[PDB]
Amino acid sequence: DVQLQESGPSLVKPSQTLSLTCSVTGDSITSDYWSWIRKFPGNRLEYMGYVSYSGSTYYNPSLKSRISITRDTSKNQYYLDLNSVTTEDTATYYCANWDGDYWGQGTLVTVSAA
Amino acid sequence: KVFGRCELAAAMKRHGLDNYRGYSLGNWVCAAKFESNFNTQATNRNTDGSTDYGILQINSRWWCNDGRTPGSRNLCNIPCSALLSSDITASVNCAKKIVSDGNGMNAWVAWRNRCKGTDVQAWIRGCRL
Amino acid sequence: DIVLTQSPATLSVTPGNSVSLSCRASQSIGNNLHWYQQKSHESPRLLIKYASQSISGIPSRFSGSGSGTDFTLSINSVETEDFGMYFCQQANSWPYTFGGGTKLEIK
Repeated sequence: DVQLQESGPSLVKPSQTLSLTCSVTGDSITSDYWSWIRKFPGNRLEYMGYVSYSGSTYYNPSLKSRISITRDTSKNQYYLDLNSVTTEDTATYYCANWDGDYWGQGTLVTVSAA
Repeated sequence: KVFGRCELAAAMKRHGLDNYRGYSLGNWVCAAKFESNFNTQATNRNTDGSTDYGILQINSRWWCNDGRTPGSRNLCNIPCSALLSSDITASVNCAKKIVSDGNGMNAWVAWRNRCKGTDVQAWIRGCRL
Repeated sequence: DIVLTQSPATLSVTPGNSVSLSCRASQSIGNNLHWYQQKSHESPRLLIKYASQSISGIPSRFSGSGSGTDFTLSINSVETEDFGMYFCQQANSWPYTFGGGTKLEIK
């Protein structure tokens, strides 16, 4: 069966690029559409974007074009890059397939000068 | 089952295709007309060994699994048989995932050749919706 | 974007009783409304897709209804395992959006 799992730094500095990895096990990433969703403090969920089978991407305009979602077939992983982060980007990040059937465990990333 | 034009337009509206991801309802009715002539049981075997199934002729190489197609990917995670029901639920669910790719409705060759660029709204006019 | 408004923000219920959660869209979205459950420290879980379609592996007590702009998620006889957050999400138009959520707690 399919399993998803996020990985990457838990603490980042303002202005840097936040990068996360989602490792998929059980099937090829070429057989689905892959997404990134995040939860801000206060139970506010935001759909960040997804990459579909053709390689086309859809990004939430709320991110002001600071986001990139890419894939690596050889490693069966897809990624999230978010440029010039601010404290407003502190949140719990999740990867999930487009259908919403498979989700990673989620990973908290805090943006702070400290 | 062979849907009537207006009958399918009403069904597709109930199934949320009116204005789904930027595509007006007429697009879907027109697509069904030229892809399967409104026949839910329509099937077409292709050269690459794949088969197009149902009212929206969904392909077995990329979208559904019929267990007889080579490089099958089953992007819709559904058996192709499910797309051959008089109930359009599964076909619509899969069609929505298909159109959510950047290629949009261009995935449907008949739609591209006979619907895109035409007055698609005409396909739902004269109907009780 | 399409705005989804959920109510009530919080709902307290005693196990055994039934509840209904509301989600209203700023514009018509047909049947393109999906329901998710989320418990603290866990990832969201899809409960209902396309307003009323059932999901394999989800308790039968969960059901969804509605179309257009008004939708509801009903739980027939709430169990302790149901306490947590509930969010609606629309995928009719990009960007996909979520409602503010409804917290279901034990009374």
